[PDB]
Amino acid sequence: RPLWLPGSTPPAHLKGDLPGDFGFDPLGLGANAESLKWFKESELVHSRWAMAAVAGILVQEIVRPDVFWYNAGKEVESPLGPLGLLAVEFFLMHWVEVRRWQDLRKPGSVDQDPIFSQYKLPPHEVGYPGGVFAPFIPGDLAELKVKEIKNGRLAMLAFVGFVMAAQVTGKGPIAALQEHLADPWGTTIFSKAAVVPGQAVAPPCKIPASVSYKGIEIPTPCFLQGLWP
Amino acid sequence: DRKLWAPGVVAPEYLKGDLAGDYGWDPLGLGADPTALKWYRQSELQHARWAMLGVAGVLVQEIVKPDVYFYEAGLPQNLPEPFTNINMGGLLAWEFILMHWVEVRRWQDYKNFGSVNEDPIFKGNKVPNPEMGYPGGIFDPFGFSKGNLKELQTKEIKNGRLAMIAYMAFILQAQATGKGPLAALSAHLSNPFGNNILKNIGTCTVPHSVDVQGLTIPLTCLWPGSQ
Amino acid sequence: VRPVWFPGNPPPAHLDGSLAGDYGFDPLFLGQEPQTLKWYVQAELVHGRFAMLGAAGIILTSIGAKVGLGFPEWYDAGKVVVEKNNIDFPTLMVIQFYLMGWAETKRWYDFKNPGSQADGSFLGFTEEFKGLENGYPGGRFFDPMGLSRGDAAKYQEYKQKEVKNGRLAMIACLGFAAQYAATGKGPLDNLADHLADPNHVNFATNGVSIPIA
Ligand code: CHL
Ligand code: CHL
Ligand code: CLA
Ligand SMILES: CC1=C[C@H](O)CC(C)(C)[C@H]1/C=C/C(C)=C/C=C/C(C)=C/C=C/C=C(C)/C=C/C=C(C)/C=C/C1=C(C)C[C@H](O)CC1(C)C
Ligand SMILES: CC1=C[C@H](O)CC(C)(C)[C@H]1/C=C/C(C)=C/C=C/C(C)=C/C=C/C=C(C)/C=C/C=C(C)/C=C/C1=C(C)C[C@H](O)CC1(C)C
Ligand SMILES: CC1=C[C@H](O)CC(C)(C)[C@H]1/C=C/C(C)=C/C=C/C(C)=C/C=C/C=C(C)/C=C/C=C(C)/C=C/C1=C(C)C[C@H](O)CC1(C)C
Ligand SMILES: CCCCCCCCCCCCO[C@@H]1O[C@H](CO)[C@@H](O[C@H]2O[C@H](CO)[C@@H](O)[C@H](O)[C@H]2O)[C@H](O)[C@H]1O
Ligand SMILES: CCCCCCCCCCCCCCCC(=O)O
Repeated sequence: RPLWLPGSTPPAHLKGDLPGDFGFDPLGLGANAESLKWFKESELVHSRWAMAAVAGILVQEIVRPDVFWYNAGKEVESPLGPLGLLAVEFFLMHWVEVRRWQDLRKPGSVDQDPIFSQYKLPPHEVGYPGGVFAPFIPGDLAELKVKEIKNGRLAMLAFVGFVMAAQVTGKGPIAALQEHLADPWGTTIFSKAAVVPGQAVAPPCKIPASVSYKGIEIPTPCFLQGLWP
Repeated sequence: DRKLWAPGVVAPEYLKGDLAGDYGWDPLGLGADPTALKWYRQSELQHARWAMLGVAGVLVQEIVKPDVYFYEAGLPQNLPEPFTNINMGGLLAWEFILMHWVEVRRWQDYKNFGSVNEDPIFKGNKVPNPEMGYPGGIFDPFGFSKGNLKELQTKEIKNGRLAMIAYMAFILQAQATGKGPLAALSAHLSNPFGNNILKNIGTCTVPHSVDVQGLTIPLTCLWPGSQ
Repeated sequence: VRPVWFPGNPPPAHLDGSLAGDYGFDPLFLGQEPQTLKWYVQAELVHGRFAMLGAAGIILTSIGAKVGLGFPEWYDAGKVVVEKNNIDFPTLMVIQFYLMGWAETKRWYDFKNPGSQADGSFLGFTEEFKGLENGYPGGRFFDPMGLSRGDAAKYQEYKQKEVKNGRLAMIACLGFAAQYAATGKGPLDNLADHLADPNHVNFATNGVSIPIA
């Protein structure tokens, strides 16, 4: 079985049953069965949210270059005021999140449509609703379960890159790649920061500290700026 | 049996003559633990091969460019074109990434011998790795292992140990004199009694710090000498 | 056999290497009586865990002060928070004794009567307050990720790291007080001064630690 460190022995709890199992659990966070059952769903949810966000941020930059994703919340203007938009989001997510959660707490107890009795998801697994949520499957499901986790772990690490790049460069994903491609030797973080016993040098936060939005002033801090290289 | 580091000394029981360059020399008994001896032998191989490349670099560079001082070649302003004043940070980026791969590969071979003896990409490409620290194959492109490997391992460790002492001579001579290893010899031969450690020692000719592209790197000599 | 604090000296009898961080150190035999030893075990863990949070709090806020982020020095934070935020000191202190009082008294009676806080008396919660071991109250509230209920060997190793890191933090907090008292500056200001001049800027030249110096 391919492993994260060739030649290494995987944790005893990491046999190889779960998709994406490359024997990586150095801290032993998944040695408890009931804990592993939660973290597995959490990894899937994080993966799918990140994959859509990384796709959306890149597309938004191409279709709407003038708008920096980090500044979108304040810039995007709609007739449905911030509160009206949030109310709708809150109720819709409360329902879907509770429905998905109850599946994890009692599998098979939330596969039935609550308005139409004729529609019920077939018996399935937590994290893999299927049924109406899976109209087409282009290939072996097991193989795609590996593709989903691998493309998700990469996206989750990309978003974090988009965030730190935004705070260190003030630019969207593409605008950074171009800066780096213009001068790779002088655009890497090593060429932007340096700590030695004598002194410490860190790139400045390029994100305004506060934003003014509909007369509120929203706090907008950089992430662990004090611990920045 | 074999020759030892001194006349009358009894070799440690753990040093029986298996490893090349075994003069039964372990005054501080650091090889008594088998696990430690294995790691220390790898460490000794690493320090030997790196030091032999270092002695050869300082000497070759000194002959080709006698105007460039080895102790201060790392300064980017002294980098050869087109690398002069190149972003040192960007340069360290390449070294960290490349070295980290090769060093973790070699490391995993220590943790599990013969566990990383295959190309992780182009499967089928494999190094023989007869002994730990001796990969061979692509690493031995001329086939010199297919002979008296043990006698060649002796020449390697012996030349390496001598090069490790020499390199530290170059460093200390550079710190006390301010010149490279062939320039120091010339100064000695120029006036052996006039120029020697008796007078050279007592002075650190190295600044306290240098500004590299905006960063102050603190510098120290190996002894409290006038700095 | 087990490494001891003073190599060559036999470990005390009341110390059999069973407890985490057992290096046979009890020169004044203060833990000779067992029940007393159990109490001191929870005491060292509670002192140590607070010191670890303390040390990590001072180090981060000290870094933020070293850089230009406007974080007050640890010895000045108490006044800054109350002043800038117009917080009433008496209210905050009494609220703390209310919350800590509840948590401490429940931990106290668990020590006096192990498992006695899992009867459901507290909002019907039972298993989250039973306690795994003295000074180790696992469950789903205090050990939310199950590290104690998965891989017994990993649990033992984690206990060793916790006690050693807690004893280091307890030593570090005594250092933060002694250094402030002797120098009047912050901890990362002291580290910068030493790093700048390690042979001329240390305790021997502070004019306080060695009076005859
Ligand atoms: C009759 C006297 C009586 C006395 C003196 C005590 C004393 C105590 N009880 Mg006890 N109880 C008493 C009766 C009863 N208890 C309980 C049930 C419990 C339980 C289940 C527990 C205790 C616990 C405790 C201890 C809590 C320790 C602490 O610091 O708390 C102070 C902590 C506080 C949080 C203070 C409470 C709030 C404060 C008075 C201010 C309130 C502010 C609010 C904002 C109010 C706002 C209201 C508005 C918004 C509507 C304590 C020594 C606890 C303990 O340690 O057990 C080992 C515990 O777990 N008691 C019942 C019902 C069975 C009782 C009577 O019927
Ligand atoms: C591999 C061996 C190697 C050796 C023996 C030397 C030796 C030398 N370099 Mg050199 N270098 C070496 C590699 C490299 N150098 C440079 C870049 C430079 C520059 C730019 C300069 C030197 C300088 C010097 C000289 C003075 C340095 C001194 O006194 O140290 C001072 C040493 C220290 C303060 C501490 C360094 C050791 C540290 C323990 C190393 C390990 C730390 C880790 C990398 C990570 C630490 C972070 C952790 C906590 C996460 C000296 C002759 C200086 C010079 O020429 O002065 C005239 C100088 O300015 N070197 C690069 C980057 C391409 C190297 C890459 O491998
Ligand atoms: C978590 C995913 C996510 C989030 C939070 C956002 C958020 C945002 N996007 Mg965006 N986007 C995404 C994914 C996402 N996008 C993806 C995957 C794509 C590629 C198709 C795009 C392509 C895109 C473009 C081209 C643009 C935005 C724009 C915007 C901003 C304002 C436009 C808007 O939302 O008005 C309201 C949005 C709607 C009315 C559409 C309703 C939602 C559809 C119709 C239903 C789909 C539901 C779906 C099945 C649920 C699963 C998704 C999953 C993430 C949970 C806003 C901050 C605009 C912008 O940048 O403004 C400056 C803009 O130009 N996005
Ligand atoms: C055996 C034992 C045991 C018993 O028990 C006892 C006792 C005695 C303790 C012991 C002993 C020990 C010893 C002797 C050791 C030695 C060491 C050394 C000297 C090393 C070096 C080592 C050395 C080394 C590595 C070296 C390295 C080097 C290099 C890389 C190079 C570099 C460079 C060059 C090219 C040039 C330029 O311009 C600069 C630079 C960049 C700088
Ligand atoms: C064992 C033994 C045995 C034998 O028999 C005898 C003898 C020897 C006697 C013994 C003992 C010894 C010792 C050494 C002890 C020690 C102790 C300590 C040091 C503690 C600390 C301890 C310490 C600790 C807790 C700490 C804590 C801390 C905290 C909470 C916090 C703080 C802070 C912060 C964050 C920040 C802001 O600013 C505020 C404050 C508030 C300021
Ligand atoms: C229980 C639980 C359960 C679930 O399941 C999972 C989880 C969540 C994971 C868990 C949790 C955990 C935690 C919370 C941890 C924390 C820790 C810490 C804070 C530590 C510190 C720790 C800390 C420490 C050691 C400290 C250290 C310190 C030191 C040495 C110091 C040093 C120094 C001094 C003195 C002075 C100067 O001037 C400066 C310096 C140089 C700075
Ligand atoms: C048990 C665990 C904790 C043990 C250690 C606790 C140490 C507490 C140290 C407090 C030292 C300062 O003591 C406290 O200082 C603040 C400083 O504003 C005072 O605070 C006073 O003014 C401020 C406004 O400026 C307001 O909170 C209020 O008007 C009043 O309380 C308190 O009246 C005083 O009691
Ligand atoms: C600043 C102080 C405000 C008052 C805070 C009081 C909080 C209640 C503390 C009561 C603890 C009683 C514990 C029971 C006695 C015992 O365990 O032996």
